[PDB]
Amino acid sequence: VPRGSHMTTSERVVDLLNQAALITNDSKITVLKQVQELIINKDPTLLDNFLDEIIAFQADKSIEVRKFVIGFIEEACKRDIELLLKLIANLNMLLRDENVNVVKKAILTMTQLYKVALQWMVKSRVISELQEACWDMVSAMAGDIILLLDSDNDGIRTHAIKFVEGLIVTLSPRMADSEIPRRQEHDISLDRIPRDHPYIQYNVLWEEGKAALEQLLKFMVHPAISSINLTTALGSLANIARQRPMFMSEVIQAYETLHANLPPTLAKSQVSSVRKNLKLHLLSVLKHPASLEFQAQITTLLVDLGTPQAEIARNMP
Amino acid sequence: LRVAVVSSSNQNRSMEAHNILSKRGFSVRSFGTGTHVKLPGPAPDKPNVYDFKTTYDQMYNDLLRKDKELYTQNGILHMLDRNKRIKPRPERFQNCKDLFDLILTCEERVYDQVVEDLNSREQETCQPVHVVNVDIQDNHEEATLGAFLICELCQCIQHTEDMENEIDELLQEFEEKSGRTFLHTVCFY
Repeated sequence: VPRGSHMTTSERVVDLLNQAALITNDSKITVLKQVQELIINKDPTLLDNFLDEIIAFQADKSIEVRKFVIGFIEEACKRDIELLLKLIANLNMLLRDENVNVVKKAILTMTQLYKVALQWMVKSRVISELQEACWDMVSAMAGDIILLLDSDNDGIRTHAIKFVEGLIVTLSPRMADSEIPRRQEHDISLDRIPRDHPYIQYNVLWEEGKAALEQLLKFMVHPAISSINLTTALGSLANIARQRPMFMSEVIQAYETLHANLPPTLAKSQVSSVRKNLKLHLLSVLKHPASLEFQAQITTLLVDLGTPQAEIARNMP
Repeated sequence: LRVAVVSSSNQNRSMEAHNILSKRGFSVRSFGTGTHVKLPGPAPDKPNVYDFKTTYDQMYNDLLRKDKELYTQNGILHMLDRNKRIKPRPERFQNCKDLFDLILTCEERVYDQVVEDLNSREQETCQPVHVVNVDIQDNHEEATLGAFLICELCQCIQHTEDMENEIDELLQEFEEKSGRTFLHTVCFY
């Protein structure tokens, strides 16, 4: 940027905001992404200052512009979680956008932010009424996403499933046999939450996580479940079993149920697609050290799906 | 709409499709999932074999030294030339870093390899990508037919209000229209 070394960052940011206002097409996102980089990474002390000017674009007619705003909210809260106090309302209204792509993007963002806010709540020594109300908002938004399992849009259902997956993992304890993705090493989980915490109740969360799981198992036996929703769910159950092996029992039961009762609304090629994924996820749970207690059952399913004996052995220890 | 077309050797089915889509204004990349590049030879049990690091031009040059006549007759020199004008070498899907809306595979073995590989990458984003298979035989004719069927499919997908909500329905219509089966799944970034 010519004479960029002579600028204050706040001047650069104002210039760029006014430039973005001048642009009447999606190339404005390029500009707005420069602004994001500046006030989130280069000089985060300028975040609050300029927040409203970026959030104002939430009412742009462009789909992509609104998706960029959601992305910005995610990164802003990651940099300084206290901004959730004034951004949880914006995010929830974006969750109710008329365009499904914007809704799906808000769901993915909540998949990232629910666990960051919960850590915020847990690390806090003292909590304002405003902070309590923010947790209530986050928490009821989670419930709203769970209810999107019953949306009439297949893509919104898929995204809800991934949010529910994340929630179940967050709301249950890591154990000795958990396989934890490296990206997620420092994510909060149940065991991390003090039993005597002043505001967050361990047993409440535990019951909410189990109830999110039961919701998921219910949804998987819904009689019109789509090909894609069912494969998304089967994959999530495999993630859940690998990261939270106390549920492996539940997952194997789900797979047994599904194998014996394929939803009959699936077209021929959908049945095939689903069976291939069931096999794939079964092998995957097999490889997990905790599958020892389920090994005969998993083997029997695998044989019924035509898995060769040598392919089964290949996925043992 | 960002599409990836994936075959086994990244020589014939994927490049034919790469070519059509690209000329028709799509954003498209192509790959192969096979262990090595395979190319027809002087008998069906005598294919030529290469590494994925080998260039299209090196293959051409190799083939022209071996049997100029044969590799002109069977269209392979022409294919390599066509490939070279697209990009300098075949790419393994397993080494790619890129994001797509839609990934089309050209046979079931390939579809399995695409799914196996994406299912073993750690998801950071949970964004879905749709993976769809159509069986296309590995010869020039079918490759070309297959490219146009893929083109029509993508053009259709570009005309729907809501890709994710309509795609299964489109695929079942394409099944009825072509008598070819279309497997379909999602993976996650």
